[PDB]
Amino acid sequence: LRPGRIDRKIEFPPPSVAARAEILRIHSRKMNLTRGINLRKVAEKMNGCSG
Amino acid sequence: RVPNYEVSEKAFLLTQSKVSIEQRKEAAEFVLAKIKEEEMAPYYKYLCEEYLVNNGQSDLEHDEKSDSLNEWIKFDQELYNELCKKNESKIKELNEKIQKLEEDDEGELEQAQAWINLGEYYAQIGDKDNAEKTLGKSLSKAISTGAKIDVMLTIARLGFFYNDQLYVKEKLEAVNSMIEKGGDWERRNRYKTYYGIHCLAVRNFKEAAKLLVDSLATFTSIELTSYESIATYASVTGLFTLERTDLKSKVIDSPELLSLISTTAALQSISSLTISLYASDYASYFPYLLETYANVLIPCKYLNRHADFFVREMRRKVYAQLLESYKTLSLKSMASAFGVSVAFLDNDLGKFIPNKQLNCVIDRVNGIVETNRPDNKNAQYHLLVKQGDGLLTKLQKYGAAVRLT
Amino acid sequence: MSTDVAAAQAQSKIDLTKKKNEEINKKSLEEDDEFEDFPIDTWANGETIKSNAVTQTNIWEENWDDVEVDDDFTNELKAELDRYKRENQ
Repeated sequence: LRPGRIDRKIEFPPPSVAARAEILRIHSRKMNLTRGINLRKVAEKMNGCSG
Repeated sequence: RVPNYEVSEKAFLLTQSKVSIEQRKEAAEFVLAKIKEEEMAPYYKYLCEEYLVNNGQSDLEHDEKSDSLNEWIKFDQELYNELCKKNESKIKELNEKIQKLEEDDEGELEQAQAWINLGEYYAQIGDKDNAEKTLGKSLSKAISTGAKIDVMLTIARLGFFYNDQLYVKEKLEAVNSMIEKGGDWERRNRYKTYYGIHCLAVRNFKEAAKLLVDSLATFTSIELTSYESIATYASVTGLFTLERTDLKSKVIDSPELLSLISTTAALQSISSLTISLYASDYASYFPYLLETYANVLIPCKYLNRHADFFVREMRRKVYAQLLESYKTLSLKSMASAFGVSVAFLDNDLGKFIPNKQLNCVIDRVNGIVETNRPDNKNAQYHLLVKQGDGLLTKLQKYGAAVRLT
Repeated sequence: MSTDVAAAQAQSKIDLTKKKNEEINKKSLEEDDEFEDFPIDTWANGETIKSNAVTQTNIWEENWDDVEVDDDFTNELKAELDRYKRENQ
């Protein structure tokens, strides 16, 4: 963790509701849906904590 | 995006002499307004050419003559100001911005995407050639499979917009290979709805139908016509292709159709024609037919040209279904049920006998209609010799050319 | 109008001396000109310019609907003509 050893420390939070909708759409690009399914509402319902 | 399909529907009606004056000019206002607004002014040069001696034909780039009823063909200096104004601002901005994305140091994210950005502007204004060139550059360089299919759909749409089918035809055949490479069930669905439309333009309802049932459940509209429109299109294809029981499953008991109801003039009439075929109602079959010609086939941009083929087929279908069920009928009996006269019936029947769908002789002495059935093993025999004869032609002609070499 | 290299395009056909023979000899029956003689004389039909090419030489397959030129007006008139008698009985 000392400098001159490393050069970068990237931090990742878990998803936000906006971030969530994107992550969900990637998994959805590979399977079926039906009209009238809002990816937004499933982001709200999901409390999640992992992608 | 969304503006491109909706303008072209209305513009096609401007060409038609089959729609009422009222309707034609309801459309003509919508056209002119959204071309001036969104800068579809390069396409407007095409469209004057397309109206030209049907209705529209007084122009400041084509034929001078007073048999025009349309003023929405005619140029304006207001239109010419609009062209120039919008073109110069947007273009100027977008060329210098794009160039820098490709300039700076990154060729897999930024350079690929910038070419999409040129492509949106060409696709917006309806210049086909220069949209095909830019978007070629994106495809050529290496990117996601999903993006590769998606970009390619836009090019296909430009053909659909111009009302030129050979252009579409070239595009979706290429896309079709890339579908299993991405493994995307989402963009297989979006592929299906596109292919639906391509099959629809040319005469081939058989493939149209398989895809159109699929397009009711799933599609999210991406430069394609409403789901009201697609629902209507599914109904029409449904009657043509499928027998009584499959008509029942796929159309009538469709959760999709049931849940969209009848909210437009064209859907209202078509759903009525499906039910009456199924119910062995015959009185209301001929009235419903006249209404679907006016209000479904004509306002289409794909079944306005297949109108003649379609109306001839359903007429043949209804007569067929009654005969298939009945060994004997009277001309008077059959004619009461349909609501036409006896004389009017006899004509339409005797027209369709040599076309071998109806399979019935008709006596004039007693007025009985006997129903023969020579189709069976004998039927399959005529088909085989005929297709085999053709195959033989192919074998000799390809063969002889090569043997010479 | 050429695409790629000319190597692929020499590999997909080299013109035959046999074809040279066929073409000129046939031309004796074709008179002085009979390649463009008929569409020169008839002026390619005496009709409106329009914008479709699905009347003759359609892209889609030819199905017979040349029989009736419009059987939709006809079916309308037939239905309406019975309509009267029926109703007024």
